[PDB]
Amino acid sequence: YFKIYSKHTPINLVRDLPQGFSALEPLVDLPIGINITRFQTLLALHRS
Amino acid sequence: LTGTGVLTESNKKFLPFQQFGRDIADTTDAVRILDITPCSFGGV
Repeated sequence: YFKIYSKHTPINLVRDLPQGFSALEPLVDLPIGINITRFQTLLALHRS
Repeated sequence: LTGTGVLTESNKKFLPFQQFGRDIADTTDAVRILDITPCSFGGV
């Protein structure tokens, strides 16, 4: 079963791990739960 | 899960992904929202 957890924290810190404690609650659960060996992240590139 | 107990209105809040609620030792006092409180019993 694949579980994805979503949380939002507001921090003014420029580029460091957020301070404090974070608790995450699942936005949705995927019944299929297929195994994944490797994962990549999409990045939106903004061009004038 | 069968079991006998008085249903009661619940002031507690349950998340959309939660349809069950248990206290210590997994005693069932809450359910999807309704609270489970067993009816009165004691000694004589």
